Amino acid sequence: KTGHAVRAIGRLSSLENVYIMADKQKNGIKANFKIRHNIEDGGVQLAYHYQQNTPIGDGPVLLPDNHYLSTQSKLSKDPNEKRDHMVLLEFVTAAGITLVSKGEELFTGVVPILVELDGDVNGHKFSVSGEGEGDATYGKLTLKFICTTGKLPVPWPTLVTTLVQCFSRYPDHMKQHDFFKSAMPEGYIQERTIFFKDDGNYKTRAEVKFEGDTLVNRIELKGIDFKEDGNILGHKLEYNLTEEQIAEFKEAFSLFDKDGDGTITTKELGTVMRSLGQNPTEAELQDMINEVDADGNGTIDFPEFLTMMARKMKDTDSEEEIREAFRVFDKDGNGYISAAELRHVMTN
Ligand SMILES: [Ca+2]
Ligand SMILES: [Ca+2]
Ligand SMILES: [Ca+2]
Repeated sequence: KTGHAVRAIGRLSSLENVYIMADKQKNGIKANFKIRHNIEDGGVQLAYHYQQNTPIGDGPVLLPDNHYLSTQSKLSKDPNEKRDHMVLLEFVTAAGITLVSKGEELFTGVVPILVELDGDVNGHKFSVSGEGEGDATYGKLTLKFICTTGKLPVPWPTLVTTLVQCFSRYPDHMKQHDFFKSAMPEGYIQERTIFFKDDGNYKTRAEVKFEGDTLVNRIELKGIDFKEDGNILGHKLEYNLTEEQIAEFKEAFSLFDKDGDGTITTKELGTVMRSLGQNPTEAELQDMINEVDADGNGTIDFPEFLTMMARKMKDTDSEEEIREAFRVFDKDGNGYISAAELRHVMTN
């Protein structure tokens, strides 16, 4: 059962959020991050994102310290809709900094959203159209997307990140780091390249601005070098918790929180890893905690620990990640794990 504990450490060693830095050369920001698409019959497809945003207007913008965005997405179907479509529910929150603009005032209530995409992937063209609402106070998006060209030639999940980060909920201690809203109403250019592992890549250019009362995302997408047999063109990707597991998670939370005060410190996280033959520094342990530390108080409470495990249970890991999760039990590293190599890890 305490396999839960090993992947917790794997997750805390991973980088799963949307990382933002100021553009140190000009107004704007850069971002990079990783998406895991679950392959239908098991496996994972990874997509590496590299992102640049630049104001359209001349006025000043907020250039943030490094921090990140954290995401929850639910994709569904509308049972009374016959066109190729996607209903999306999304929560996005900023974090990563422990312990303001004009355009920010445009986001205090529910804002209507229009989304317009023209795409071309390996010569298969398509258009997508989206409408819905954004609630920045809760980092909440609700949208319906329609493929207006008939059938979509790529899986819907691969488009999500392309199809309005000015709707992120920035916590009160981080308001001065919201580049996205400060760029409004005139808005910003958002550019990405997206690299599907062992496959093609998408390139995207988007204009994000207010047109009247409406926040508009207008996008061009060109995709090349895809395999007609790969997970994208071949439509191999999945479309989208028991309180039994919540019991299994609080029990795995106790293994770290040895003094049971409801929170995990760098002190306690260090103990567990050292009993698994690792030796992380104080700076590493703070960085590990900071990746899943929603409130920025430097400790992982149980809400914060749940979110990370719900997300980790949602996503299949790659082989390079299961490899390392495997070589924690196999001490001699021979391919076959002995029931003695288990007990060592177990006791610890
Ligand atoms: Ca504790
Ligand atoms: Ca916390
Ligand atoms: Ca062995």
